[PDB]
Amino acid sequence: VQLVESGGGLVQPGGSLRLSCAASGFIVSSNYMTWVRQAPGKGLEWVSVIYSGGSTFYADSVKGRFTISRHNSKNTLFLQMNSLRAEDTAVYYCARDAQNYGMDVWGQGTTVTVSSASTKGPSVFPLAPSSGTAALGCLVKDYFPEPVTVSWNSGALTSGVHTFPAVLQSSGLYSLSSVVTVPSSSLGTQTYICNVNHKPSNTKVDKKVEP
Amino acid sequence: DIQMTQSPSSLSASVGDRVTITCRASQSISSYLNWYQQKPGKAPKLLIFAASSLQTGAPSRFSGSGSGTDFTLTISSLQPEDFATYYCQQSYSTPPYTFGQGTKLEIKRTVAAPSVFIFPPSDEQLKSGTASVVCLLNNFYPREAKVQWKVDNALQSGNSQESVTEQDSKDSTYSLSSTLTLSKADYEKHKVYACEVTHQGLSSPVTKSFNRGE
Amino acid sequence: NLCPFGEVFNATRFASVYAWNRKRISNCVADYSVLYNSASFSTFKCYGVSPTKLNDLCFTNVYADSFVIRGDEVRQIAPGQTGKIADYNYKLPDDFTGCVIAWNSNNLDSNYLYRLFRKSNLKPFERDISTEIYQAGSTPCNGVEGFNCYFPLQSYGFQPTNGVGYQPYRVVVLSFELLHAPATVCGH
Repeated sequence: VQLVESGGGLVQPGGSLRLSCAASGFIVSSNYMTWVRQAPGKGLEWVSVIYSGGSTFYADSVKGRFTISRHNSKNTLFLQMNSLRAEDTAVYYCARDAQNYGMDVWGQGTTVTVSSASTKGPSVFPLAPSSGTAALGCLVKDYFPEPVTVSWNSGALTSGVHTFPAVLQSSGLYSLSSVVTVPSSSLGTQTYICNVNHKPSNTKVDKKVEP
Repeated sequence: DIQMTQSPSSLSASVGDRVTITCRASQSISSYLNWYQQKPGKAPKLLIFAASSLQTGAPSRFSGSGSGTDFTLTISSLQPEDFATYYCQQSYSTPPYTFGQGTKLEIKRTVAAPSVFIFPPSDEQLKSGTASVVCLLNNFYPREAKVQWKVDNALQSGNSQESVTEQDSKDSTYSLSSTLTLSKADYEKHKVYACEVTHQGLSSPVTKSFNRGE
Repeated sequence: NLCPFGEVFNATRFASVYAWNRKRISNCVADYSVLYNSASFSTFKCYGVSPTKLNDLCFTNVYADSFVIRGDEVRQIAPGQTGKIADYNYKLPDDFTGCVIAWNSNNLDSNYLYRLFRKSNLKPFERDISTEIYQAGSTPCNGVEGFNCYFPLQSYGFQPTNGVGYQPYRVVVLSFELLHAPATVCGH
């Protein structure tokens, strides 16, 4: 009893994309099948629904650009995303709506990113300590697309590390920082290096952070 | 057109507690209310349908109650796996779908005031023409804090961005960063950069600052 | 021999939309302006005809169908619409010649059900009373309500304090057929 989604990716504004959802424990043509999305840090908004008898309905922010549809042959639900806008960036879910009995089979979620940015490796800057406990960190500025991972001293420093979620700037690029607290007494003795890895750009940076 | 209002946006509670979340509807929807759980990075699970029926596979500690406009999801003993976000759905006029805005369950914990550090721009960065100034608020609880940037005592607005961690697996505290982004040309036009933090565990605001070139 | 429009409009009990009532009207005279000039209906749109000429026309048979429905659902009682009521409860043909009359019914109707589950859309003037448990999977349901196994009718929760959109409305659909047979319903 499962829904398997697929077909998300990066596209650029005004582009096109096609999401697919394959069903195991029920018949898609016998059911209300709904498409629901969730933007970064927001709630679940409705997108599209197909009725068992064929009728389709759409969220007002979406009419005339998306198409819900289905092939009976495969229990597969489809969403055709045309004229994409950055607006539409979110995780998309299919779900079977049993109405009174609730939305009971949900997809894993597939991620749809709409942006005109170019993939760019970050510039790593030092967040240098200052003049009992002392904080230092790195600033991972101006990168795209999303996945960036940060470690310290190739892994041998985990206590007091906080790597923050990324923020999306007006430029369409992400920033984040990771910070760490250490004894002030160690400041000049122990070397603190941060290790940044942005895989979409094949970037790997080590940056020493020193008073 | 049928608007859902989840009532505590954030509810902090402890393992073992009887936690009651509420939901609220714009119209009497009888008992056509559903209830959902979503852990971060995962998809939603249906817990309770028809206001009070328990979904199969839902644990026994989950119970629904309500008719009309007011509803309740109740957990009788919170287990660690239940810290998550709970959404309600109406199923009364459903071709336009509406969900509640969420209630997040945090871990209750004693108040902790934050450690505040301000970081000047690197000289590396200034070569590129851009100056970003960082303020850390480290290991505090409750999540609610206010950060105010002052440049030469001029409150800033619209040139700030901030990010917050999830509750720490060991402290149960939060940590926050704020980044004040401006041009090298403007940066060098001003001397005192400052960070004013307000928080429930601080008696008065704490202000960390630096003087450009010192 | 006046037509019993009274017995359908001013009736005490109306039917749920899924099991709508049909009154056939035959061998009588019909003032269609005791109805149009009343200012007591909120919706009264006519499709194959114009109410002014209705007292100047004769029809082989007239059918009056009646039911209750939500205010936001009266919009579906038109030709060419979709939605849960149009699809699974009461369907008007694309080539419809008749009149659709509704009025707000909160004072009398604030039980009524509608069909939520069907595998295919209803044909025009089809009436499905079936209460078979609905099969949403490949497993048979066996009168048993559970997973993939849903009761097909759900209740309008008609509650007086809701906005007009979710309040009960009473509807009469007047269907006007001309056949190659002696007309029996003559407006005059």
